Amino acid sequence: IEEGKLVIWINGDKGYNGLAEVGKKFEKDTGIKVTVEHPDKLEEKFPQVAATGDGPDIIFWAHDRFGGYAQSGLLAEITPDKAFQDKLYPFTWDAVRYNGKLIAYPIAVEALSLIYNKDLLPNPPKTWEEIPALDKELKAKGKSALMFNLQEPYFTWPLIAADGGYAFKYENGKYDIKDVGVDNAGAKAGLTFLVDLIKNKHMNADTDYSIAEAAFNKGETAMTINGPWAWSNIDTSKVNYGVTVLPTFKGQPSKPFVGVLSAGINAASPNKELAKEFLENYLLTDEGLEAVNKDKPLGAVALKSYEEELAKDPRIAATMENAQKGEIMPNIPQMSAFWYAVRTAVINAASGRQTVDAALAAAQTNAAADDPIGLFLMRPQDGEVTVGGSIVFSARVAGASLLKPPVVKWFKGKWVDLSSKVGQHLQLHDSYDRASKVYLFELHITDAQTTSAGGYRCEVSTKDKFDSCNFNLTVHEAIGSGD
Ligand SMILES: OC[C@H]1O[C@H](O[C@H]2[C@H](O)[C@@H](O)[C@@H](O[C@H]3[C@H](O)[C@@H](O)[C@@H](O)O[C@@H]3CO)O[C@@H]2CO)[C@H](O)[C@@H](O)[C@@H]1O
Repeated sequence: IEEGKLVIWINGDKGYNGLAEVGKKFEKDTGIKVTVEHPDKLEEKFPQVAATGDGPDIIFWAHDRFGGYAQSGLLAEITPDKAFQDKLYPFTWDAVRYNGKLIAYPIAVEALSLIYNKDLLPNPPKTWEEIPALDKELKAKGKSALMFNLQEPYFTWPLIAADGGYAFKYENGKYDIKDVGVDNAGAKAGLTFLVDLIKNKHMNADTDYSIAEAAFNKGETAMTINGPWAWSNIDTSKVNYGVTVLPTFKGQPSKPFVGVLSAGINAASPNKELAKEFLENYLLTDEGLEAVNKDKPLGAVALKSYEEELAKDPRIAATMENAQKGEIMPNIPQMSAFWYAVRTAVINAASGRQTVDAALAAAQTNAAADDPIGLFLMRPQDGEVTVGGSIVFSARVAGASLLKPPVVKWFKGKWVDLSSKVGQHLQLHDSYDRASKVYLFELHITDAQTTSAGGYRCEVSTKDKFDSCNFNLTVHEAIGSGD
């Protein structure tokens, strides 16, 4: 009763209200309603929901996540005409290329900068090493020098990488997925410096994104480390801030990762054409990007015409100076393993639960680890459902032999093979996508009952290999059934 609908997911720190404004212009022109959501952990949830119908038509994230999604067949291939391709910077298209395919529309280039309060700190430090002394000075005055998010490795990486840390080695035109730079002398020096800041009480291991933002925006701390999306909240506050180059460490620049905010289209969306129309004709226009940017700044936008108009913004200039000193994020599937490993290391080293050496050595091994067997690309995860509701569990498997596909069997408990229970309340659905060479296997549980709850198993086999995983279903009583 709208003409149609598009569902968009974007992270909660981005300009979702501006994006909804572009959506309202789309609706008015087109009759198609646009809903912009920003669920928690959307980037982890997307693979599970992509092909169920609870998936978004469009997903926004930095480009690093998208190679993994593409390996799993989750993203529609983008094949633009030259006319449109030429409107965006080739650099931004490069970020969304995976094994010869464009897998998203690039939106904007982001990097972290040093953001400082000019009334507490007219001249911000040039080196990380000066920060302890600055903080002693500010503490005597009831403030602190620096607060930033210590829970996400994105924010600590620039210091870790400064003297020699790296994610994956790049050479002869490709990333070496096995060659990781997490436990070298450089990374250890950077993480040790961070840990010592915390030991010396210049920072607190528990500081997260909200805490640091509140502290900076209320004038409690002289500096923070953040990206373009944060500037508009600071504008609302009383703070006179600058945006500048990150401090050096051991004489070397901090090396922030460069992220390209990108918009991928769900391969399972029935609305791919509408999604492209929205993205090309509404969002990636001067007027569209202005709406989003005015909500939460995007950085250096991919659209040449508008990037040129904003380039005079000194905040954007500083963003790009930091970006030039840093490294572009890889988009390889292994980046997930890298990020999870480094997150663990920083949190454990910062809190004192592990030594820096132990944290980084473990993270080095974990970031490079492979799936031993190499069948599952995506495993079904624990689920919850209300009594009478429906739930879909999914597995994705990498195809290999053309002649002998992988075969999946689903079980409840030790031995009940669910193909023997297909009926009114259970379905099994298989498909293959030759574009991605990915097999999708689904188990559908409908009219869920208390008895449906418990442990299940998904077994995948080929002529010579086998793997299996377990997952749990929790069945909740409906609200209003009691009392
Ligand atoms: O820490 C665990 C975490 O690792 C992974 O997230 C990384 C992102 O994929 C990556 O893009 C980057 O995220 C930052 C955005 O680019 C930026 O625009 C912004 O919103 O801040 C984000 C950092 O909070 O960095 C992280 C790691 O910090 C992964 O894909 C997640 O599932 C995950 O929970």
